[PDB]
Amino acid sequence: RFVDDYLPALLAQASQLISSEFHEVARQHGFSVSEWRVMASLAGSEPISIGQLAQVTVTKQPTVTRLLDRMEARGQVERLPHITLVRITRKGLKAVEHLMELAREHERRVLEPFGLRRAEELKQTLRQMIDLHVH
Amino acid sequence: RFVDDYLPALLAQASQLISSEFHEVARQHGFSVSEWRVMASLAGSEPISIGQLAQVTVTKQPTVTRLLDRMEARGQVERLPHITLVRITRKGLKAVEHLMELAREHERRVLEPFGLRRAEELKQTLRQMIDLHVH
Repeated sequence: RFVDDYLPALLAQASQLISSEFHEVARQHGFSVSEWRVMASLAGSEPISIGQLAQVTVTKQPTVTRLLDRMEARGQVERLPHITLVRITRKGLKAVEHLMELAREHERRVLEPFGLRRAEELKQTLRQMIDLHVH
Repeated sequence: RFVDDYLPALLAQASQLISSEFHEVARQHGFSVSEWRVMASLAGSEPISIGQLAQVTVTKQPTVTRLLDRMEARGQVERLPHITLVRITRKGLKAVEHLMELAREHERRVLEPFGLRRAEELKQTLRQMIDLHVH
């Protein structure tokens, strides 16, 4: 069966299933998926471009700009001139800190059956693939 | 930086980047993304339920049903009673065979820098994660 071992389908299914688990927690804590992805991607980071944010949040850039309009209105992020850069504010960081701890706990549960060796191998392969395929 | 090693973000980015590469080929060959995912998921398979198809194609079930309405109108798939089952027709298989070969070639290019050992480890870990997290 073609799809059983086809890499793009395997990545798409694993990503959907694991993300959907944590997105439920995010909503129970008052976050939309896109709001969570933006705040998680900006936490602890220097200001990054809107295009970089769109890539790491796997969201199209026009959608991201519209998201940032409302999140900046709420004081959770700030856009700045360098190309537009964007950063999380202290308000946004404090809003998402607890959720980030829950996200780390969920990740630890997802990876514990695989062991540290296989978990680190997976993360390294994924990071290498991203860095090879990003534009 | 939280997101740099956060598994759901790594899976989401790797999946988006690799899928987007092949989706371009699919469209240049006259397929929409959803049409390609359905035909690729049914190729060489026994009839599966609509819910199973929705899971493997990472598409919501109502969207899948509407997709199958039009694909069945075009004679590319067939729905059957067991719960509704669905299968690819000979017409659909012949329509997608060449694209499937191109998909295998693209996958081989994506995985060749990693070597057979790391490629097989990645596919095994992804398959295990899917089977643990599917509902």
